[PDB]
Amino acid sequence: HWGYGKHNGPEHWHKDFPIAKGERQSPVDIDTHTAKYDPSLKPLSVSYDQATSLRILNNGHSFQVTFDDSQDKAVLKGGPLDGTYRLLQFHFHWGSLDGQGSEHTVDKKKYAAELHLVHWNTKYGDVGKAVQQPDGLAVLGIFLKVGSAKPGLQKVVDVLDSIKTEGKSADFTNFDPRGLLPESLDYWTYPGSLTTPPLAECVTWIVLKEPISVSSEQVLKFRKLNFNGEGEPEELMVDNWRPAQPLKNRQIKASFK
Ligand SMILES: Cc1ccccc1-c1ccc(S(N)(=O)=O)cc1
Ligand SMILES: [Zn+2]
Repeated sequence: HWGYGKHNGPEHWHKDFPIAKGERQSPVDIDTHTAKYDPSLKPLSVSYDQATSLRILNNGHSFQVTFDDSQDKAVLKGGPLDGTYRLLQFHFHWGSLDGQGSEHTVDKKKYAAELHLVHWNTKYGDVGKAVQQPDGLAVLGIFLKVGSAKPGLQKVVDVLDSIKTEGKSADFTNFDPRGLLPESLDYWTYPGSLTTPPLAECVTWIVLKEPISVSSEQVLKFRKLNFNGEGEPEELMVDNWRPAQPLKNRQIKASFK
C-alpha cells in the first residue's frame, strides 16, 4: 500500500490517512531566525546507560533497532517534556544522493539523512495508547551530514547486508545508542506528528542543532537496502523521507541563543 514512490508516496497518503492534511503535521522547515529562544526550556536529559537493544529489522520503509521498553532503562526526560519517555526504537530516513534525505530542514537546507529516536510517555503505559494522545511520544531527531565516519554507527551498518529486503530481522543486542549522539544537546522543539502512517498528531519533536558526521561508505550501505521483499523486483530503499509540511499555527522554540 503506502510508500515513497510516484503512485503511493507522501502526496497520496491523505487518502488513507486524512490527518495528513492536519494542523500539526511533521516534518517542517525550521526557520532559524523565526524560532524563539525560550530561556524557560530545560536541558534535555538523555539516560541511555541501561539501554537493552533487541533486534534490527527491515520494515519495508526503513530499518529500525528495537529496544526493551518494559522498564525505565533508556529514557528521555526534561527539555520541553513533562514526565518520562521510554526509548522504543530508532530508525533513519535518507536520500539517493547526499543533498536530500532529511525530513526536517533548517533554513530550507536538507541533510543527507535524519535519525529518529522514538520514545513514548510512560503515563500511557504502552505505545499504542500513547499514539492516541497529544503528548504521547517524543522523537529526538538528529541530522546526518557526510564527512568523517561515526564510529558508533559502524555496528549498525555492518549488519545491514543481513536484512536487505522487507521482512528480514536479526539479533542486535548490546548496542549503545549513546554512540549516535552529537556533542551538544542544544535543540529546537515544536508539537507535531509521526512522519509515516498513521501520521498521528502525538509527538513532541526535539531536533538537535548539531548534526553528526557519517562517512560516504556508511551512507552507501543504507542505500543498498531494498524496499521490496525477497523475490520481488529490486527497488533500492532510498528517498524514504516525507517533505516539509505547513507550519500552520505553531511556534518552534529554541533551547539556545
Ligand atoms: C509509533 C508508531 C506506531 C505504529 C506505527 C508507526 C509508528 C511510528 C513511529 C515513529 C515515526 S517517526 N518517523 O515520526 O519517528 C513514525 C511512525
Ligand atoms: Zn522517522
